[PDB]
Amino acid sequence: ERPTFYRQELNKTIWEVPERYQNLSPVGSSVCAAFDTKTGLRVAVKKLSRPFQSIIHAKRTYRELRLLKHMKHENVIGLLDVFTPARSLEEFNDVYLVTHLMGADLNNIVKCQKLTDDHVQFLIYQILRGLKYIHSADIIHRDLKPSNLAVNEDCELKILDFGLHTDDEMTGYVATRWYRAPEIMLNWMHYNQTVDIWSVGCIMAELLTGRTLFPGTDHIDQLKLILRLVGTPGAELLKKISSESARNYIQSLTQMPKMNFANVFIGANPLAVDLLEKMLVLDSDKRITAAQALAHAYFAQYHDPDDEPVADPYDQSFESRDLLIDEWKSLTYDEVISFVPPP
Ligand SMILES: C[C@H](CS(C)(=O)=O)Nc1ncc2cc(Oc3ccc(F)cc3F)c(=O)n(C)c2n1
Repeated sequence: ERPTFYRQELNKTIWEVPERYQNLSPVGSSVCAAFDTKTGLRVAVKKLSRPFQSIIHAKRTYRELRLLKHMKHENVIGLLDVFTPARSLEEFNDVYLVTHLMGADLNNIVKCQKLTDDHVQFLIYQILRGLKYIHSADIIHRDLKPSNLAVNEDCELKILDFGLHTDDEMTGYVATRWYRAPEIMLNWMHYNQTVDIWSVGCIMAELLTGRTLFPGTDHIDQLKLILRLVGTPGAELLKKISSESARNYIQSLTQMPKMNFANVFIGANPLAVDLLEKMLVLDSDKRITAAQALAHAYFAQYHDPDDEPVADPYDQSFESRDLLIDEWKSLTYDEVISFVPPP
């Protein structure tokens, strides 16, 4: 049955959460840290802003809830709890999500400086293990980056924000665009799962060197940095770019050959370099997958084929379905009500 709910103003809104959650303190984007007296765990509790203000919001709310309920994996943010203080569907208008409070994002550990090769192995291994599970369910993260990768004190890693930016926040000299596969940055085509492997490659590079790999001052500048490294596209890839405007623009660019990665990442483990060359491939059909990357020699100390699970089938037929706000709300309510907390 329904626990007692208390109220509290925190992020300029009043948070009505069950009594078990105490010592709520804001931590950013809205999310609060709290202590779960019921489990003894420190938790992150997320309140969604106007979940059913439009069709899009209602759908996105349902999407998020659906994604987090499905995901059960060490390297993927999992749901400890979801609640609403509403007793009926008629009163339903607030959704709260609960997970582990994580110590630090990847940005905070990197801190301009380099990391040891063993550290980089463990961290990239965990992202890839997470990604393989996510991808096995035909879910793409689409926005992998250091601030989306959260870590504990033993350097155990979870992926956040999978499967879920405006026009201006993607503009200029911003970490929001630096990890984006050029196909999706420039809308070249219907994009596949390997957009995420491009992001891993960006992240891995930064971990080895302590520096951003493609720190573009804008979309076009970032593209130039990318083609400098990996070379301009050949005939086969140009055909695959569906946007004619985009195809025509690349075809304006002076041809450049792929660089020597050994000479770019001086001093780095040659297995790292090799792996990097397979991730940072312009044509997305030819990029290495998370499954294949996990069997690469670079991870020989961590790789265990029987300890790298795939996800249960994910039904996302809802994605191409047009419902009314009320209908999205009703679906979301059923998912809240039916949730079963993990052991
Ligand atoms: C990396 C931060 C460091 S700290 C303690 O300084 O804030 N730790 C952390 N730990 C957990 C989260 C969880 C989130 O979103 C959630 C995602 C799912 C959920 F069920 C609940 C959530 F709060 C979410 O956006 N962020 C930014 C989180 N951040």
